[PDB]
Amino acid sequence: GIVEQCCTSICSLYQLENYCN
Amino acid sequence: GIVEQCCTSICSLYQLENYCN
Amino acid sequence: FVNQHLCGSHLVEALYLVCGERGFFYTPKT
Amino acid sequence: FVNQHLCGSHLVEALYLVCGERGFFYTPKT
Ligand code: NA
Repeated sequence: GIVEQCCTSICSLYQLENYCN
Repeated sequence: GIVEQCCTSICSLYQLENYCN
Repeated sequence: FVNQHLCGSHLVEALYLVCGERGFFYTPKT
Repeated sequence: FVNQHLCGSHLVEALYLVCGERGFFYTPKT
């Protein structure tokens, strides 16, 4: 999930935007 | 929605918790 | 912190603190 | 601000800024 992708590893815009409504 | 209940009017715990997963 | 007007990042922050490990949804256009 | 490690409130803040009027969901236990 987001924590694995953005906290434990380096985040990306690409990943963040997957969690926008 | 949440903005109406918590930003434009005074928020509550009760209201906030309705938006927890 | 919760019984006040909470807007923008302030509201997000309150959700984060209250909801904890549950997480939350922020859907301002509702 | 986005191409870094972002945890906790820092991650929530990034979501808030990126997603704007769309809003977002924060579901840390996934
Ligand atoms: Na959601």
